[PDB]
Amino acid sequence: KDIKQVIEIAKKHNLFLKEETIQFNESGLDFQAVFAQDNNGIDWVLRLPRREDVMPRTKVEKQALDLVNKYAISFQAPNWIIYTEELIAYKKLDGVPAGTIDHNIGNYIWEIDINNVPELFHKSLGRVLAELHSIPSNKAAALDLVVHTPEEARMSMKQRMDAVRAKFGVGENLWNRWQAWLNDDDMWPKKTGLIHGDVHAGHTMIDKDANVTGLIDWTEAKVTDVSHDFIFNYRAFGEEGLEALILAYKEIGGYYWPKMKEHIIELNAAYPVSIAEFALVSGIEEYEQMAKEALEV
Ligand SMILES: CO[C@@H]1[C@@H](O[C@@H]2O[C@H](C)[C@@H](O[C@H]3C[C@@](C)(O)[C@@H](OC(=O)CC(C)C)[C@H](C)O3)[C@H](N(C)C)[C@H]2OP(=O)(O)O)[C@@H](CCO)C[C@@H](C)[C@@H](O)C/C=C/CC[C@@H](C)OC(=O)C[C@H]1OC(C)=O
Ligand SMILES: Nc1nc2c(ncn2[C@@H]2O[C@H](COP(=O)(O)OP(=O)(O)O)[C@@H](O)[C@H]2O)c(=O)[nH]1
Ligand SMILES: [Ca+2]
Ligand SMILES: [Mg+2]
Repeated sequence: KDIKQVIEIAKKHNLFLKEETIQFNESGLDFQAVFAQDNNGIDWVLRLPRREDVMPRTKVEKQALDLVNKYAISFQAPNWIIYTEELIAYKKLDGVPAGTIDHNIGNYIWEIDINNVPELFHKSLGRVLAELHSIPSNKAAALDLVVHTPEEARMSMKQRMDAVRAKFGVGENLWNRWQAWLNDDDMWPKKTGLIHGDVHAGHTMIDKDANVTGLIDWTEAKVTDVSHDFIFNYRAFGEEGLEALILAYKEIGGYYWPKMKEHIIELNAAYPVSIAEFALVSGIEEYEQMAKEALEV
């Protein structure tokens, strides 16, 4: 039934699949992901829409993907060869995700040892992020991404914090920590860049040597503080993993400043802002309680 639907929607877009290879991913509030080979044996990823207004809701994301596909050489991103209101499809990237969330345990199934991360993982991620963050988004004729100057990125965080406080409240010590960070001029970066915005193991494609070769799921891409793309490395691999990533990024020519590590640690402490915003917009009860606990109220 579902399989038959996939074949027909693909046919309508001139995509012809080996039926025996069709596999459905879990879930889908926005899109159902489906994996399948075409008749030449090439692996594809299909996204079946579950909501209206597909094109307007993907416009910005496609702009980001277009930038990456135009400028990047050391990593892949989805290239939506089929892009319509009825189907988005791209050839599957090389490699495997460094970890994939399994919801029946509430954590990743990892492809690397988090207690002994290969050095090449941090080195290659630093290369990839440095390349990404230096893409010249200004050379596009139209850009509807959110774009922040360094000053605007700081003001954005300040305003987002106030809005969360107004809605949920924030614990007193946590709020004071946030304000001390906002107020420390020396902490803040003097350059912004095109970011992925949701870098974590499930979106990070690696080869057999744990060299990063691609990134998927670009819905959170924008031009802002680059520091967001370092957060997961810290959260998963601790200060050592954060330092290793910063070192690689610096040494290949990424923008570095003396308080970069400290700033990223403070941004991590501001993660409750993000979970609170997601709880609000999504309406999902589980994230509402997670938000309240994270905000220390
Ligand atoms: C992929 O991240 C997951 C989480 O899963 C994500 O929980 C987010 C809150 C969702 O959302 C994301 C993106 C975002 C854009 O929605 C963002 O929202 C915003 O910034 C604001 C918005 C208005 C633009 C929000 C804060 O985080 C993601 N889903 C629903 C999209 C969802 O991944 P999943 O689907 O793959 O499961 C987590 C639940 C919620 O924390 C999975 C769960 C099984 C949990 O038991 C497992 C926890 C593992 C801990 C170890 C650590 C190294 O691992 C991570 O650090 C990854 C982890 O993150 C966190 C902070 O622990
Ligand atoms: N190996 C691999 N997995 C992919 C690829 N594209 C999507 N996936 C898998 O499909 C899942 C969902 O795709 P994603 O673009 O993140 O969509 P989401 O469900 O909206 O978050 C990912 O978490 C990956 O496990 C790809 O190119 N390669
Ligand atoms: Ca997404
Ligand atoms: Mg995803």
